[PDB]
Amino acid sequence: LSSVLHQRAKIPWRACTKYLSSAGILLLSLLVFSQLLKHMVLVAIDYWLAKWTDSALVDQSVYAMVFTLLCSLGIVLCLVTSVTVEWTGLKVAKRLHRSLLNRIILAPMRFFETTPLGSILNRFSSDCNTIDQHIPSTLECLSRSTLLCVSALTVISYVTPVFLVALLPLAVVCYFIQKYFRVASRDLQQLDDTTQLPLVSHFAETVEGLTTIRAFRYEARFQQKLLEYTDSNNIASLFLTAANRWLEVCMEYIGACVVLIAAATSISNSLHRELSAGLVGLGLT
Amino acid sequence: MLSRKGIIPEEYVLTRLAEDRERRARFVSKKGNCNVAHKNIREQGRFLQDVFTTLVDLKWPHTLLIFTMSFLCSWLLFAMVWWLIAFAHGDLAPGEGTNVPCVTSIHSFSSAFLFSIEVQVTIGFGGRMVTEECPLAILILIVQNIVGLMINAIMLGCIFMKTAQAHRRAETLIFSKHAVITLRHGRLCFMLRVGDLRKSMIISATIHMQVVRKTTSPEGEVVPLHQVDIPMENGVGGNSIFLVAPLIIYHVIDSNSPLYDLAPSDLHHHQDLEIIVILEGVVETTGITTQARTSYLADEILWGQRFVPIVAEEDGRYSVDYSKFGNTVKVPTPLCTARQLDEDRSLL
Amino acid sequence: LSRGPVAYASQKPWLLNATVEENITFESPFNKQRYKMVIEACSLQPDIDILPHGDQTQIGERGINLSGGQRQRISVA
Amino acid sequence: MPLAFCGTENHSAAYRVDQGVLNNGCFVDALNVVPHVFLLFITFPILFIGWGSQHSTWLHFPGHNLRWILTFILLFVLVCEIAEGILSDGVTESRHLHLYMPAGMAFMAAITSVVYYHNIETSNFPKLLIALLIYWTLAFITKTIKFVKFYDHAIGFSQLRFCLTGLLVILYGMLLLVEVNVIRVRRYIFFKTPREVKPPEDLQDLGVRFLQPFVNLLSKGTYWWMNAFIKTAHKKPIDLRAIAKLPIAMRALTNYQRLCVAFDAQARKDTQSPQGARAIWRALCHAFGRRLILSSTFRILADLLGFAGPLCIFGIVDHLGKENHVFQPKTQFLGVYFVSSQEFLGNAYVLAVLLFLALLLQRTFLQASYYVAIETGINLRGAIQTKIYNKIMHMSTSNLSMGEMTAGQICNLVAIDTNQLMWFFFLCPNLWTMPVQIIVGVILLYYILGVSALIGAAVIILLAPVQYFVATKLSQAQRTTLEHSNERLKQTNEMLRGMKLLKLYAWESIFCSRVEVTRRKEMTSLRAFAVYTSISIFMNTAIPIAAVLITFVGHVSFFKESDLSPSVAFASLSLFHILVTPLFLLSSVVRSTVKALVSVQKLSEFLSSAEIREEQC
Ligand SMILES: CCCCCCCCCCCCCCCCCC(=O)OC[C@H](COP(=O)(O)OC[C@H](N)C(=O)O)OC(=O)CCCCCCCCCCCCCCCCC
Repeated sequence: LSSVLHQRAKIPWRACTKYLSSAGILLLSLLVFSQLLKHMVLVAIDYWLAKWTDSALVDQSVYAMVFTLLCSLGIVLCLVTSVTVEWTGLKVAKRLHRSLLNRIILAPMRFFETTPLGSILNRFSSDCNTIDQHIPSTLECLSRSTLLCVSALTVISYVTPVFLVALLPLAVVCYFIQKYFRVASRDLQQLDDTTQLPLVSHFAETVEGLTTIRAFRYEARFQQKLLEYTDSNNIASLFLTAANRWLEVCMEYIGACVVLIAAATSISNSLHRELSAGLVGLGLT
Repeated sequence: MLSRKGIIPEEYVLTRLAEDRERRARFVSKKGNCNVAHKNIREQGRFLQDVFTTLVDLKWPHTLLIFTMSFLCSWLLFAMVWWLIAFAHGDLAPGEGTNVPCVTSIHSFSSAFLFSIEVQVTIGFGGRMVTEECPLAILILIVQNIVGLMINAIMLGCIFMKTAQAHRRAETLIFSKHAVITLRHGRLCFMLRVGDLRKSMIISATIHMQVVRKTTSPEGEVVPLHQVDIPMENGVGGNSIFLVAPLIIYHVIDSNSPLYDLAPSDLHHHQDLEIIVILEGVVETTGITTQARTSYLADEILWGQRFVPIVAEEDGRYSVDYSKFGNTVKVPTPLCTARQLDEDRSLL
Repeated sequence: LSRGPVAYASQKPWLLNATVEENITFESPFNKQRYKMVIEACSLQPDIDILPHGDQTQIGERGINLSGGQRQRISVA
Repeated sequence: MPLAFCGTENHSAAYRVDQGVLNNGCFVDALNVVPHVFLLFITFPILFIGWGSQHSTWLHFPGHNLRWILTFILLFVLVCEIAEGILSDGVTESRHLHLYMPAGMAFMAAITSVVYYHNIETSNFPKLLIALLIYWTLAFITKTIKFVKFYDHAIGFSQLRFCLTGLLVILYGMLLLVEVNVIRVRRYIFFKTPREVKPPEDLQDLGVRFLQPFVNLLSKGTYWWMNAFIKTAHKKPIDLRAIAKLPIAMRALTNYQRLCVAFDAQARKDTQSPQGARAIWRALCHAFGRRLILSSTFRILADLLGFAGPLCIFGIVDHLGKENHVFQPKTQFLGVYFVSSQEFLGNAYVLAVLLFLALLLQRTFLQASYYVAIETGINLRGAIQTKIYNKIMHMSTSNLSMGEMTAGQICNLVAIDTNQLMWFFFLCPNLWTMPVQIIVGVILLYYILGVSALIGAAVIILLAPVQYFVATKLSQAQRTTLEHSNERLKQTNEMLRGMKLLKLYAWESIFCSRVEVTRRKEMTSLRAFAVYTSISIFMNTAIPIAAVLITFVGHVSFFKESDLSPSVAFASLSLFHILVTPLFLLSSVVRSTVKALVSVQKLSEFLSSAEIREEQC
């Protein structure tokens, strides 16, 4: 299945690169640096907590000033990252809508004579509203999650290199689970939307034509049709939920195995090679 | 947290819709596999005989794994029990006690394991041996000999049945994926091609052709998969055939044959006409009778095509080109039905 | 042979958004000759000919636009 | 030095038979090995036939939940016993194999027992299950024997191994009862007539693929069957053929029938019921309380075990941060060391393993609760839609009763109101849990950090309602944006439908400029919306950091009660992370509850309208 095989792709280059280029030059650096700085400051706050509690069990004496400085810097960095994400999303929507409008200005007549207006209205309303409201938040949360994941793998590697050694099998399993889940999820989502739209359209038309439907005394036939549609929607939603749950469960086991490995290696290192306790606690957290 | 799947519709955003073989299955496959849902059948309880039969029928490496595990489990189990009994009688205790042990020279569990090996494999080194004054030892020795001997017997039986059966596990009778309908000797006739590949003569080669259609009776009866046998237009009308070189099994179409209403228009893919060709026979080398099922749907039939002759008269013997086996070339074959063709021939 | 099935077609015509053949047949066994006679009688030829797909277009609201007289004729058919 | 089975002390005099064998602790321990060895030997060939072979075959024995929950408890306590033994041999140099290996092979046997039961359940061959029945009672006998000897020599509940043995004795009994229950029901052994077993008729047809309701309880936990489906997704794209019809238990007709039963019951016994909003709530509760209760119980257990994570980290770190950091089990009885539980919990490795087990169970429980709640919501969506349509058929088209609520309004009701109801049932477990999770979190934080954690957690406690207010005014901004967006869409559709006419007019410039001006008008409200969602993200993702900073600074400077030991600090941090998550969903939960109340009001009002019913003959 060459067409199907081509269908299975992330499609980053075609659209994501366009988006990021339309973002600009200032705000790309601002967003990247703000995100990375905020999360590095968070990791630093945790590390400094570890060192302070280490020295608490008996260099300096009053760590609290440094702790407050890290907390304030982190708060400001989080604010900056949020504002930058919102600004980038708004500016992308602004500098995309006008471009699309001026492009539709210059369309030829045959384009309108062939393409159904449903497609243009779809790509002018649904996609526009999505990138108005749903793209910035999703991008922001994806960035936050992936960067926190990178931080929480790097730190535990820093605590115990044996975890870093053992990470490759688990990270491989994670990769495969993620790939397969995405492959199924895209399809399930599209299926859900498609199965959703007929149902509500059916409802509308059945409301606008009740007299005729009662006239034929064919009410039972439409009852069966509605039951069929509702089942076709419910089972698609059920499978979407079940696939989501499978992803969650498998990643949960992977995280639990990470917890076990980190704990075992950390305690082993902290018994004989005498690793600092605070670093152990930070890694386990 | 996350987007929480965005539980805030707040508006039914109207979006205009934009544009963006499997009907009929086959119960016999071209290879010969048979698939029919045997739904809703009272199930007979599977006795252990089913387990034993599955044991006989497994593959070779898997049989090796089964029997290695079986032997090792038997040895280890009885070693465990020997160790237990020697421990319960003070043999495993410190030496120099007056009490003579149940089994001589049982020091560790490993010793009992080697002793169990000696007993069941019938090796019996004899540095360690059973004595009297421990009747439980004799009882368990009897039990273990009986079990080990039954296990050896069953292993021998499995190996024997495997050597017997597996010689006849090769099915190399090849049909074609395409069959034709051509005029021979004036009359229209169906043709198919069959050959043998493993160079083993097939005794009593019988061929059966069967048309399966949902043919409702004129009186009114409804039949889902009616099957009618088809003659073979042999030289004697019998169904015995002899297969050395690939043949053409030409079932001549006459008034009796159900192909009397076939037309190339009726040759379209979505028709309820299915040909089953079955080659029964016994292979001389083994003697185990075998079948060779094959099916042909309408789309796998090619109207009005002859076959490439294959038997080349070489200088010493006859050559058979199996590469040119299933290749068909067109010919001038009319598309009239058998009845119209017969009436036209009679009027002429 | 409680009331039996009654045909009807209101003053304001009521349409699905599906194929034209489904739109007129309205979940009945498709009698080809009867359907052809009906559409010929209903003066549906101009619309199906001008329609991009013909007898398989997405008829009705939220589909391919039509005319009030054409819709009424489709309903009566 | 050879590795023994019992002590190498006193020239290995531990193997004596003084005063009968059963008075010797070593021998009774070994006796327990035998039944597990026997199962492992006898079954393993019969199982190995299972993984070699040359869809509709489904059934479930009368005891199928009880056996899996009991066997899970069994393997858990077996692992606990393994830990107890491994700790118990630290004193002597010898291996002292007898303290744990019996239980280890018992654990292996239990795993093989569940596998064997599964592979005898799939292919319905009940007689082969006999090979497990005796196993229980034999594994019962010796183990019970093992118990009573400890009682003779005055072991008592003081020692952990006594508790663990006396508990898995109860487990073995409670599943021997299960095996004999299977015998009693299906009557396969030594009975002339066995009762017929018929696979569930929904699965009797071979078409269904969503078999999740009926699989082994572990599979329903880990969704293992999904793998089969998931792999298929890669080879070929997904089409509606792949997803078969749902099981008969999930057809919208069945949910409608249950809802009708609830309505009939609430209208018969309660004569003075005009079938108003409260009646609708009563019917829904009576229809789905059993499943909502199942979900809520799972969620509460998941939260309780999720708490054990932070506490386990605290235990590990505190036991690890000892300047002496030397420990040894003290008490013993008859040449063998016993570990007291009150010292058993201290063992760092033990605590880590127990943490891992608790995390497995918590994550499985949480995901299962999500699934059950979502599935119940989906069935309720089906039932509510069918009920709405069924009321539509009986609706009357009078001008007052049909114009006041046009087709657009009622279709919007179907879409929005039913989805909101489904979401409220999605979140209903959380409205019984987030209170419990938050309360237990603040209590535990106080217990760990003295009087500073209460003062420091009020920051998140108060910052949640701030998030709620932000979300409310955010929704208002979204509504304004939606109004402007609908105006813009109407204008664009009008301009675009007559495209050729506009192109001939050469008037595209002015109409597109008007569209641009309207777009700017919308863009102002969109600016507001984006600003407020940025504030939402900032608050939600930085309130924890501020709360942690305040807590620690207040504890050290203000209270200055003691040092901030690393165990305490990291328990505080981890507990803060685990507690903050529900505090960020609580606002959405409350809003969903309010919207569900409003939606049910709308639905009842629409369900109490005109209806014309023909005479029935
Ligand atoms: C404290 C000791 C810690 C270590 C031991 C843990 C002990 C765990 C046992 C359970 C804890 C006690 C709470 C009781 C709840 C048990 C589950 C239970 O009873 O649910 C059963 C429900 C109901 O079935 P149904 O499919 O709706 O059909 C109804 C059926 N017709 C009927 O007759 O009613 O159906 C369901 O259950 C619905 C699916 C939910 C799936 C539940 C999964 C959890 C079970 C254990 C999973 C173990 C983790 C996975 C290990 C995998 C390792 C890789």
